[PDB]
Amino acid sequence: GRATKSIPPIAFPD
Repeated sequence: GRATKSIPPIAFPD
């Protein structure tokens, strides 16, 4: 459930 708004937006199922 972790997503970065910083480029690149990487997302983790967390």
